[PDB]
Amino acid sequence: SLIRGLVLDHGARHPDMKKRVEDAYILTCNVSLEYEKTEVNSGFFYKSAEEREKLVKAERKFIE
Amino acid sequence: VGGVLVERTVKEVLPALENNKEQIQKIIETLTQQLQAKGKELNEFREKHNI
Repeated sequence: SLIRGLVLDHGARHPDMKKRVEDAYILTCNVSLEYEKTEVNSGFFYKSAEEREKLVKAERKFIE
Repeated sequence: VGGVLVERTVKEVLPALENNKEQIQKIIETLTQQLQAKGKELNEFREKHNI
């Protein structure tokens, strides 16, 4: 097939997002809405205890 | 004192221990009391800021 535009291979992981799009204002964002759902941040790793209780609250937030 | 044993009358020696200890007792009651409530609040604070 000949696609005058492009083809991405993914719908992210969620179907029916209104994945059929006639008017597409394209946000290509190399940064995630998935940083992580757990306590510690995406790149921030801690095996010390007191430093982990610090990130648990706003990790789920900085997503939203 | 360090390079001297100072001669003094009671009149100077007596009130020095009087007011100093009492003046110390005020200040020591303040901070150690304030340390606990800081920990109380800092336990709430440290979970917030570190994202």
